Amino acid sequence: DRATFYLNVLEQKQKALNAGYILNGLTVSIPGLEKALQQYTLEPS
Amino acid sequence: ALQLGELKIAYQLAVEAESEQKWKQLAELAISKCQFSLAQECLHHAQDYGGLLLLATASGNASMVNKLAEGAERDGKNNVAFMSYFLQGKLDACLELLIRTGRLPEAAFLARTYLPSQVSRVVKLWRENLSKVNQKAAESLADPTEYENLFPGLKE
Amino acid sequence: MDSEPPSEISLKNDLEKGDVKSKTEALKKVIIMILNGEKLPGLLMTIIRFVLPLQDHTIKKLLLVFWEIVPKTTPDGRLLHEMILVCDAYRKDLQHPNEFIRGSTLRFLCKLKEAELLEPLMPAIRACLEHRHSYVRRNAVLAIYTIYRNFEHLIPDAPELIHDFLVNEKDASCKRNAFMMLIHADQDRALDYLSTCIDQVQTFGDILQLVIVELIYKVCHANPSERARFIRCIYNLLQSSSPAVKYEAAGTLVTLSSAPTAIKAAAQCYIDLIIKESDNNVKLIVLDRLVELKEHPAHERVLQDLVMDILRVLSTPDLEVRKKTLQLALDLVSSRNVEELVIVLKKEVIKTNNVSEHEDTDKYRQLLVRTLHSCSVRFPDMAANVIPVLMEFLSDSNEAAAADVLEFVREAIQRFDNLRMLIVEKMLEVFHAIKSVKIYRGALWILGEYCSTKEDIQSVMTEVRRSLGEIPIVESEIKKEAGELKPEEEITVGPVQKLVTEMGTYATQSALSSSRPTKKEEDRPPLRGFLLDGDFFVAASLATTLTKIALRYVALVQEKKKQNSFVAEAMLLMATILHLGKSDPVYAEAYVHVNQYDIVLDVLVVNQTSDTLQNCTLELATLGDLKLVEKPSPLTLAPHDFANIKANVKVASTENGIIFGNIVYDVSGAASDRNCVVLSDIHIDIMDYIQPATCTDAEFRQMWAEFEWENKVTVNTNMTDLNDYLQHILKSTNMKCLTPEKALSGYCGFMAANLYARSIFGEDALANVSIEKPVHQGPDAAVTGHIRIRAKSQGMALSLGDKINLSQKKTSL
Amino acid sequence: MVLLAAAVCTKAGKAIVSRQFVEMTRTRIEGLLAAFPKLMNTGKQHTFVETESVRYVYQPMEKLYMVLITTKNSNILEDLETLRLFSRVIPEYCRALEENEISEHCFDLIFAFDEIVALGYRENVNLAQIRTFTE
Amino acid sequence: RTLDLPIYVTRVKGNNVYCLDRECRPRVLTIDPTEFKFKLALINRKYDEVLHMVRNAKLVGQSIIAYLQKKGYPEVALHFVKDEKTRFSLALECGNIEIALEAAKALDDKNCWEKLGEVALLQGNHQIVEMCYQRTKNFDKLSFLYLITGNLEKLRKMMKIAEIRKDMSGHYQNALYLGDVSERVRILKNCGQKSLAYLSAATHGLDEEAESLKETFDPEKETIPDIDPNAKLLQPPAPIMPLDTNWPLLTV
Repeated sequence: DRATFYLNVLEQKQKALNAGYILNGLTVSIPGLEKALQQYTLEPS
Repeated sequence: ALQLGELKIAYQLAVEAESEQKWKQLAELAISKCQFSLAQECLHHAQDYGGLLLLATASGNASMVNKLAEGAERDGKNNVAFMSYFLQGKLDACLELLIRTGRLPEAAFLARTYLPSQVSRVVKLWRENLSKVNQKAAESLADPTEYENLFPGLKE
Repeated sequence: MDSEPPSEISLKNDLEKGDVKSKTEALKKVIIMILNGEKLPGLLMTIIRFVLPLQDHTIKKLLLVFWEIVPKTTPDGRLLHEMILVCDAYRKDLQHPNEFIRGSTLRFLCKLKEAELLEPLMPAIRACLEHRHSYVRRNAVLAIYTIYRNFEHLIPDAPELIHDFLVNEKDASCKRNAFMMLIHADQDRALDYLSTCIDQVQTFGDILQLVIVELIYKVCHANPSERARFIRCIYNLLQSSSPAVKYEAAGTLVTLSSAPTAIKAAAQCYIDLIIKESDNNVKLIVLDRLVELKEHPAHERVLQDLVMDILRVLSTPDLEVRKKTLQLALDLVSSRNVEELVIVLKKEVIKTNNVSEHEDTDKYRQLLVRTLHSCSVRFPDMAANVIPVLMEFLSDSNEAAAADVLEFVREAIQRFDNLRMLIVEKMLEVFHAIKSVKIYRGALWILGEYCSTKEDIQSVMTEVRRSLGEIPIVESEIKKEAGELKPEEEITVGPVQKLVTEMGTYATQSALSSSRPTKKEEDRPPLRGFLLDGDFFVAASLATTLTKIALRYVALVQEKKKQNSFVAEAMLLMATILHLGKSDPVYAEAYVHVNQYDIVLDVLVVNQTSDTLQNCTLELATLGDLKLVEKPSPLTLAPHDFANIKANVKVASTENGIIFGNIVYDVSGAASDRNCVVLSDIHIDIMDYIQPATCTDAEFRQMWAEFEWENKVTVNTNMTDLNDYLQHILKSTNMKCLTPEKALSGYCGFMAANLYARSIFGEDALANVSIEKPVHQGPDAAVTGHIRIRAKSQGMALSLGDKINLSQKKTSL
Repeated sequence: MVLLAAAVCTKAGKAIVSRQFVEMTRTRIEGLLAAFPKLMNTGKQHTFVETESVRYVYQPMEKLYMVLITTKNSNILEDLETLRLFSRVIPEYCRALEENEISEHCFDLIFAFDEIVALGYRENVNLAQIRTFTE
Repeated sequence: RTLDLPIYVTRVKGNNVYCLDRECRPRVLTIDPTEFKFKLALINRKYDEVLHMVRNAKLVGQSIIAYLQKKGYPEVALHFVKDEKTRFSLALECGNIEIALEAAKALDDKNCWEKLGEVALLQGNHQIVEMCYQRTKNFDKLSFLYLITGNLEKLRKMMKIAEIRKDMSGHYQNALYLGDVSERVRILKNCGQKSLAYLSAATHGLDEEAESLKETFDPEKETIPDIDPNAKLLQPPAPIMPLDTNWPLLTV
């Protein structure tokens, strides 16, 4: 499903959309740095 | 249709394009009845280059024998090929079969036989081939010095 | 005495003792130690002395026993003569009134092809010329033939002695008991006589006549022997499209797979083949005969199809038989495979009809939906059948049960454009009770594409949009999906436009619409909102938008080639995937030479010294998987001797207990502390010991998964492709470059080799050689290749890693 | 020869008693019998099983294998039939199979082997016939 | 040379090399004029020097007796030729296969005779090819070669000894290759190929033989196939007086 869309936009279409879409090709969300606090409690359990 | 001896009906049933197994059975049946005609067509549709040539090279004018041996020339089925082309004093593709296979010496040799003096070119191409195919003491690159002999050495 | 090789001193003592039992036991103990292969000549005079003339059979039989397994070797008490201590007083043995001693004597005497016993075996046929048993007459034809074999192919063995010399074979035919040792090279008259004998047979004897002369004009004439030949003869007179219906082949055939399900599975295969010869398309393979059990009259009682139903299986008999059976339903009846796979799939795939075909494990359910659905994609007729069955799949109305159902059907719609308009209304229904991703994904796609057909959508979507469950992947699927098809053709309190609004919010935007979407933050990192956000140029309308994409199918989608398909029935496939389908000073100088394909290690042994090294012996050793094919054999290495001695070499053997280094070579000489010295000839490696074996892509893949190969090195001189240095070197560390793991294009095209070996090291060895040969503006390191390597605990991984660089040795003495 | 050897085995990893009709399989006899009969001749509870390119026919008796080996064959019925007749003859000598009692009657069994199969060709035997020899 | 212990070279200062191991027990070794003289000599194309040099302290198998069969214009090769294989090899590297046939003989093998025969055809001369090819039993290759070569006498010899093999692209050839077709007619009669035998014969105007085949077997000779069944076959066979079995040569 994703492919039919993604493919068709690259293959078929202008790629105005494709171009726009890649701004680096970044992740879906940018959170904080989750690991370190998690790790602090988790180790001497 | 084979049983009835209805060659024509068996022929439609095979169907001209492929069904070679049908045609090989028909071709033999046609040779048995000594109906060569139906047989040549069955063998064509069958393809059967080795067999097809035998019926076909009995021509003495090579009328439909080159096609069924065109491949044979360059497949190393040289033997099938030579009979096809040399059959009425003509060099139809006799020489050519020999070049194609890499049996270059044999084309030179043929050329000498019927002497239109084409030998000079074939011997050269061949001689060159000896130098590449590691011969140094029979290297051939001369006109008569290093083994083999280009056309002025040769004669009719 | 099971096997005790030092006991020969006690045996001599036991061999003569004045007690007959002890003597018998001793001689018996000798036999058992020789048969195993142990020491025996010390005894000989003792052994021979008690027994010789006597008609007392047991010792005589024992001595008679020992003369067919070692007579030639043992010589203390025998030596070499024409009338040896094997046969001199065994002319008495041959000429005793008791048949047993004579018979036994005849039997060993004639059995030997010995030339030091040729004369005594010839009139030894006397012992059995009179035939007190079937055994005596058989013993005789076999002994005359054995005499004929032993250098008497002419007149010493061919006529009669007084009744047989090569004529028991003739006599046997007409006598009450048969047995023809005449199989080759013997009288023509007897061969002829055996033919006559086919009629007046003796059954054991018939197997002997029959190995010699086979093919009958008859049906039979009687007895297992004739019967066994007969099925061979029948297969000749009707070869055509297998035997079809197995002849007398059936009896041995069951035992051929006694372990236990495999017989039925096989039997099922033959029975299916036999039914009919169909079209023979993709999985329609039934051969044998076209009509011999037909298929499908409408007046046939109680019909062919009853047996055909067995073959349609869920497991209805056991798993081995199941895998065979599913293929077999497909094989007799379908269009290809598609027709009978849809019927078969309808039974297997999840429903509200039966709860013996539904299960709450999501993948299996999903897979079963995809298998049913792939039949439509294959063949049109199936589209019409599939969609209503799919709606029944949905009707289960567990969150997950709907979910799996929705996921395939949505793919089917991509293939099957505005044909499945009807399904949408059914598909919405179970979308509200929800605890999973899958249901949201699928439903949102059906309801989304299908919008023109329906008008419900704010209401259906909205309960879910404000409901919870698991929602990662939901985002991706709803993002491309929600608006689609016809710009304003819905309305419940949100037309198609509200949907485009929603579709955009769910993708990554924000908007009050369907009482807000469940999540907005997309699935796996690459996907994002943006493509679709840009999209919907023309608001959810078939043009060049989401609708286009939705009502179109990505690349080619046909067959069961796995392009929107899954390749038969999901359960049968697991089994097919599983099937890997794997196929004292000493001086040495040395070089390896090959003449007339004989591979030899040339060694020259040199005594540069004036000192004595006599007692000189030369040996090449067996270390492990290295072996001598013949050691160097000269007694050289003498005062100022130069010698060339050749030791032949092999690379393949079985591990010996001595050291496992390079090549051991041993020269011996004078010295009493170091009588044997080990000194070397040029290099041979540990790597030899590995054994080459190969993998296919499936075996490679399985092993990749099975154990890690993270370990990599980059090896220089892998600049070249797989074929050149890398193959040759990989070969020497008994490896081989097989199948690929590459993905080549204009940006891709590292050469990839899948390697395998099965090392004699308790490990396999595998590797992938990736050759970094530039097919991009930024190569890894340019030409060179990185070899990712493993072995089963990666102890041979390392061998692969460095033995793909370089490797060469030469000398020129 | 068609029949290399006729052999009684213990799956202790050795040929307990065995018969080489003509000098060929001496030491060879023990290695074959020792490896293959341990795995049930590599069988699955099938009388014919073939391994390392040698046909092994067998019957398990305890930790022991009564084994017939061939690497060539003239007929189906025959190979079984010599083994079968052997199996009538073996408990008369050793009261089933068992390594120690098999060992003690090496002579008995061995003699039967020569008598039963002569130069690899399957002759016939019987318990009364066996008597004349060991008398 | 080899010592009887594993060792480390201490270094080379002088002709000797000196060694000490981990435990540090010595071995010394004089650098010899054994292996060293032999190849110093072979490099400077001396074979006469090299024969003396050959000793059993350095003979090995392939540094003297078969390493010297490793020149594509034989030099080293000429010197060691003792192995029937080295002799075979030597011959193709010159291109003069006269020696090949003998090595090929002494290798006791057919394959060698056909491969050297092919090399032979390459030096140009077909007498040598015939002999080889005859004993490898490639009578049919010969039959093919033979008008190409321009022999007619030799071409007939091939036909008979390929008749018996029923090589239909051997025995069959030669009849075409001579101006008259009669050779085929009998061979084909023996094959039982009466049809083929008639067509071949008939076209040359040997209708009488063609008829014999029809009469012995199934008649009907009237039929006209996709090829002629009675149109002239005549060919002038080989205008050359000296044949190409007698291909001229000088040889370097």
